[PDB]
Amino acid sequence: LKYICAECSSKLSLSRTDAVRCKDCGHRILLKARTKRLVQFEAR
Amino acid sequence: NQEDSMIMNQSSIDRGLFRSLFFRSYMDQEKKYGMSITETFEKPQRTNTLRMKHGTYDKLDDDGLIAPGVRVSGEDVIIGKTTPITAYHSKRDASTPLRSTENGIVDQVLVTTNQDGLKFVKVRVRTTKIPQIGDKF
Amino acid sequence: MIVPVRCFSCGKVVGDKWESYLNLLQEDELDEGTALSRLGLKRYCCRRMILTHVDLIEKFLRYNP
Amino acid sequence: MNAPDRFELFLLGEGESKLKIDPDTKAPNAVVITFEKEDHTLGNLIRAELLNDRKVLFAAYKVEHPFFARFKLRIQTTEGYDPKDALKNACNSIINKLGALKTNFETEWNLQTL
Amino acid sequence: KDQDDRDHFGKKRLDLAGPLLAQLFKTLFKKLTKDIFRYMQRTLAINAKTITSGLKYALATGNWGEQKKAMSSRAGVSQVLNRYTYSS
Amino acid sequence: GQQYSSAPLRTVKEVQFGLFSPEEVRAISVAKIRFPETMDETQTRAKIGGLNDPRLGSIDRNLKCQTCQEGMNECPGHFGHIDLAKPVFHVGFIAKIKKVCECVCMHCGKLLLDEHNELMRQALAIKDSKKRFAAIWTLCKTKMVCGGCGNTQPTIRKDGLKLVGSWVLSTEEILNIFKHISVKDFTSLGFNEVFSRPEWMILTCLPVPPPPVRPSIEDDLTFKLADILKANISLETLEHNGAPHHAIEEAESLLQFHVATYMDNDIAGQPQALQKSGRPVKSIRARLKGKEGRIRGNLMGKRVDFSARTVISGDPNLELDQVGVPKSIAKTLTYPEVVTPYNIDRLTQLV
Amino acid sequence: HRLGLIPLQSMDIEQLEYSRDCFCEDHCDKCSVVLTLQAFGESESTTNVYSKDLVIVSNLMGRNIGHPIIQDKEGNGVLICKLRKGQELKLTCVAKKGIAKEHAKWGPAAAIEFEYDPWNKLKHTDY
Amino acid sequence: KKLMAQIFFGPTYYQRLRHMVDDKIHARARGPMQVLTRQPVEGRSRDGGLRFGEMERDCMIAHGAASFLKERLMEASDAFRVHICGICGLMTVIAKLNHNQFECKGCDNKIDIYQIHIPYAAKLLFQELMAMNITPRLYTDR
Amino acid sequence: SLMSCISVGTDPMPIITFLSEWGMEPLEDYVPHQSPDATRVFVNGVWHGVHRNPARLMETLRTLRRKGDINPEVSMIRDIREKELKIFTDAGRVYRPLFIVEDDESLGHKELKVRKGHIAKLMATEYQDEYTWSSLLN
Amino acid sequence: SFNQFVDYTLQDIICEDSTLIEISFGKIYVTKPMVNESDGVTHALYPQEARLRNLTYSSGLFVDVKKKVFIGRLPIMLRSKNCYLSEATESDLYKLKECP
Amino acid sequence: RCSFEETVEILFEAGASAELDDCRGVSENVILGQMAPIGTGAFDVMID
Amino acid sequence: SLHKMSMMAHRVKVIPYSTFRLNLSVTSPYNADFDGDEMNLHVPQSEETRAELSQL
RNA sequence: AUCGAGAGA
DNA sequence: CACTCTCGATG
Ligand SMILES: [Mg+2]
Ligand SMILES: [Mg+2]
Ligand SMILES: [Zn+2]
Ligand SMILES: [Zn+2]
Ligand SMILES: [Zn+2]
Ligand SMILES: [Zn+2]
Ligand SMILES: [Zn+2]
Ligand SMILES: [Zn+2]
Repeated sequence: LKYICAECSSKLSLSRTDAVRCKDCGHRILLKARTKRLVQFEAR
Repeated sequence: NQEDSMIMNQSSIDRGLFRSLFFRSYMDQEKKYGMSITETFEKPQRTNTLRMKHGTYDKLDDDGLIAPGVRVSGEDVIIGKTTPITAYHSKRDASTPLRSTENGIVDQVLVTTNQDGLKFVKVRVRTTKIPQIGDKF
Repeated sequence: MIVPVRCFSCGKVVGDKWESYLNLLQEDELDEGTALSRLGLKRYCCRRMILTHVDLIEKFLRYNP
Repeated sequence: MNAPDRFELFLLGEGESKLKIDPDTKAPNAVVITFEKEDHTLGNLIRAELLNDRKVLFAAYKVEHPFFARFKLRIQTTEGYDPKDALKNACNSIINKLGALKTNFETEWNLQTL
Repeated sequence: KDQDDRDHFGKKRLDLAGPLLAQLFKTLFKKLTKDIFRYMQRTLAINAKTITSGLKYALATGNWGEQKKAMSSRAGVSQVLNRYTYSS
Repeated sequence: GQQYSSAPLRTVKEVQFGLFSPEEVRAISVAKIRFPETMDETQTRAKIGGLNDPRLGSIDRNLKCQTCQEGMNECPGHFGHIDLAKPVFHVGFIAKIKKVCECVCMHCGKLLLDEHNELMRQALAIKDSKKRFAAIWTLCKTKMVCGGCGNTQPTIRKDGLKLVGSWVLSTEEILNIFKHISVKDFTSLGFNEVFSRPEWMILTCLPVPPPPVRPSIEDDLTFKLADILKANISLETLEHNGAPHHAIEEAESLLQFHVATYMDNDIAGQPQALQKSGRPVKSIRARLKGKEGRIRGNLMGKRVDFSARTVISGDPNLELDQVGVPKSIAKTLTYPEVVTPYNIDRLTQLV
Repeated sequence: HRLGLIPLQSMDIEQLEYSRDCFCEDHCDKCSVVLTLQAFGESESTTNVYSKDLVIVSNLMGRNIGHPIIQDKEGNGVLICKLRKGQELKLTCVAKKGIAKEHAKWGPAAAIEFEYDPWNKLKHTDY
Repeated sequence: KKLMAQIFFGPTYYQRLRHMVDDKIHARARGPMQVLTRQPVEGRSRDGGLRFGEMERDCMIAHGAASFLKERLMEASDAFRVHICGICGLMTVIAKLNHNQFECKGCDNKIDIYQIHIPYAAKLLFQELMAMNITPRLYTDR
Repeated sequence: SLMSCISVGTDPMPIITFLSEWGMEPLEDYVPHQSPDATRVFVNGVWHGVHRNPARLMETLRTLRRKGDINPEVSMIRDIREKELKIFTDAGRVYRPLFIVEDDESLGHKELKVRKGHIAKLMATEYQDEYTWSSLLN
Repeated sequence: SFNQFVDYTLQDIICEDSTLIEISFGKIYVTKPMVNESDGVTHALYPQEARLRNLTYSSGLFVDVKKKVFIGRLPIMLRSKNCYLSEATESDLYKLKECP
Repeated sequence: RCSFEETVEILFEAGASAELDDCRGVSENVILGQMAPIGTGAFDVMID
Repeated sequence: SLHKMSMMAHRVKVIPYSTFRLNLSVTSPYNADFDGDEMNLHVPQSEETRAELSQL
């Protein structure tokens, strides 16, 4: 799947057997991207 | 509202009186051994992994992690990890279940290598708690 | 966080009056009481609702993520 | 977590009827009617309107527990006067007064500015 | 002149991060120089993990004085920072 | 439940306390404990014929357990035994033994004062064992010379885990002494015929507690027994092979130490016998000492099923003898109701 | 939550229907009003997201309904959120007919002043 | 209708504390036991039981409710069935069930055997005392 | 408490040297019978000898601390009736700030050393953001 | 307290107590908080990254030895002299994802 | 007596003196998990 | 549980929300307010024991 | 599960 | 000598 770096606006798509680090950055803090399947909210 | 108890206006509660965000972080890590034995993060199938959890794994991705945004509740599996110890059932389950009493939404998943080069993960789940009968003020 | 959309107690809309309140404080150089009065916040629950609010989101926006 | 749905305050449950008319065993010619999915709004009004009927000996409503949206209404009328007729007359009286109130408010609203 | 007041705050001291880390580091560094003495008499190869893992241990467990349970500092000298509220 | 047994169900009426005679100890045992190795033997997930025998109780969720089978849930615990190279002292009796040595002179094995004395006739008249022993001990420890055998009875004092003499007493010597006190003298100071004898206080061979007492997730008791067996094999090795004068004694004191601390770890002796993780180790004594102990923590009170706990609140519309129970709790907690013609319909609907 | 509290035009609400009563799946045009919200931080300064930015998507078919009330002087309405520089808010809102007894967000009225017998001539109050 | 007494009414700064019911509420009906004592585990998160402590026991004694006390201490916790030798009265019995072979090496007992119901913690205590060179001999007759 | 602090610790040696070079008789050269009214001086629990005319010494020390020449965290206790002078440079001592009251006011009486001008400078520093707490201490 | 420990006490602990028979310990050098990764690349460690990656916010000690050398890592108190955040402005703290 | 304060030593001297426990004590039937001779269990129920 | 009135048999009334609800006049023997106090509930598992509860 | 720490009545 | 939740480092 795809991930996103922490301290820069990037969009990594490196799956397994890759992980760290980032593309044109150097830091190893990677967050996972939001799901495609939309979640509803009872606006209450 | 007797004996140090209070009555709270439900209408104001609806408008957001004393509402709160509650975040919770779960932390997991892939273990390492001398003979290059390593645990892996994945979504295990019931035919290839021992023990397993009673909860479902259907919310896990290929990397054995939930995508932030997905609603989780009950004993759902948040982190999917296996540990190996031909032959059927070659893996032991080491997956992490969402808190049995708690529920909420996966707020943010963090994947990072350790100082010893160990791929470890912190999953943060968010839950909005609304003031209820029995809440301490 | 951000200015509450409606007053908890009675239900009067107050989420549209925050910027107007700030302007009434800095532009016309009014005091909080008169500013809250001109915004039609007579009941002290709404008066509180705006006066008591802390706009923390303005600090939240200081982060890049 | 254990909180009931909100619509359970006004939406009738499975099998729950609006009114449950039961014969009162205490005093003769008395009745206790269980109003479901209603509160003080209807109870106090109907009870107060039942005290206007001079052929009504007793009339009292109570909400046995604030958790559940329901109230009991006990009515005792004079002999030769069915209590259901007292409830009906009370309701119709209410409706008429509210119709007149609405009409008057409307004619009073048309004569206003700003 | 009457008895001395043993509850007098003026005759008491508060050891902060400084003195505590000082005692701990004196211990760990003496252990280190002892180990280095041993490596020296065995004959640059200095085990730095002693001070590191020592300090880390005492700061992590709250048990001041490396790994010896005979310590009376088991009352948790270092604690997890309470961050429920700013005032907290 | 469990399973049908041909044995009649009876209720415990009496509890006869006593000591474990080495004869009965080895007769009761079902497995000799020679090897100090725990389970694995040369890369093998099994059990060596030393410690943790399958005879003591299988531990791998099997269907077999020492011929009798019955899995590992039905099977209680089958004790073993280990023979010591030389006899040692039981810590909890260190005082008592030290008193018995002061009630009877050495070599021979007879009481100091008899019916010939005036005060001894009054001391032995007490029927209560504890009071009798307490009364005789005070009126017998002052005697130096002595049935004949007029040997000058030495002044015995306590030192660590051994006993001295003033005119060092070996454990074997005290065994030989208590072996010759005979029956008639036992009744005179509390002890029983076939239940508890002074010749059984000292530990010739000690029983080995089954795996259900020391489970594996290894337990501290397993490590301590491994230490005892280690000191035992060490002592035997120093005895059979080269046997120096001032070397085997240290091994004897070591075995004595480990056996003493295996039961009681909180003694006046400063060596608390730590472990590999720096832990002071959990003795059998500490397991029983409340309030977290076995008695006050698992017998006088214990966690139970069909229980609930929650934040309480007042309710003006509940009766005095009522209790508001949350729906979730009501769903959780259950009651076993037998199907009767009276309630078969209701129970059917509930199901 | 903030979106839920937003006041919408409920003039012709009596010819709209409850979703629970409507014979459709989930919601439709006869029972609900769908309105979108697409906001994105453009300027270097803070980009405010108001209730005016809500855009009706469903078919109102004549009924005066769904339109978010703007009593604001500048014509903005309720301040829903604030975006930075690269922050984005993309969402869809389904508004349904409701009772304030179910949730206070469906409250058409604010405070109702109520007073009888100003001189306490009835003595309903012991001062 | 008006209220007779007038009410002290006004703004006051209140705070919400960390203790909320849904984080406290706990109920267990037959759950996971421990391994050593075979008693209900400790903790709400581990679906554990609640300690029927000494003082609660004292209360039930004061009430006179004996059967309830026994039920709390057996069926609702660790109820275990053990075999006792008719001679020495220890848990030396090797009960080969399904063959009815109740052996006992040491006294040669096969026909004079007994069966009792005690807590598993009691069995543990007795075993530990036996491992401490003490014989808690259990006789079933006066 | 909000303003309480802890002594970090400092070198007592220069204070010792100062004392000896300001009329403190060495303890090894002390004869009690020929000087009974001699105030004995202590430093960190150590008796470094006695000192006649202790008032001048105390005013000098206090002036040095208030100037900054002696570290402000160093405590100086003058016990008159007990005729002792205890100086502590010990670390871990919990202290707190206090307004200094002096009677050097000619056209007045005993007043606070700090004046409204100082406060004006402080609030000037507050509004601008050069006159801080350290300047109050110095 | 911590600043007192670093700027003075440490040197006293190393110099005034240790000498072997020879190797005499000289000055002590305390770096800025850094991490030696498994990658091998040693780099600057900021507090947020330390808390996120379960690392230890510590600096290295280097002593001059006679007849230089790393002797271990000292945990650094935040907002201390050797801490990056002490010299940091508000905007810096915001960029460093540290709350001002 | 072992269910209070001095626990283990009481059992020690009990085993050393070979004491007989009547098991008609409350805590003793509490340990044995049997219906103690308490109130409800202060008698027997038979059939006639 | 200081005295016998700390453990008393109550009649169950299943109610919504997540709190053990009790009558005010039962506060005194339990010694309990409602400022965060928690209570325990034990369910009998046979007829004779629930008889013990209901009758004693 | 074994030891310390915070806190709830 | 006098019931809970919890956290967090340890074998
Ligand atoms: Mg109270
Ligand atoms: Mg309370
Ligand atoms: Zn990057
Ligand atoms: Zn208001
Ligand atoms: Zn078996
Ligand atoms: Zn003799
Ligand atoms: Zn529809
Ligand atoms: Zn037998």
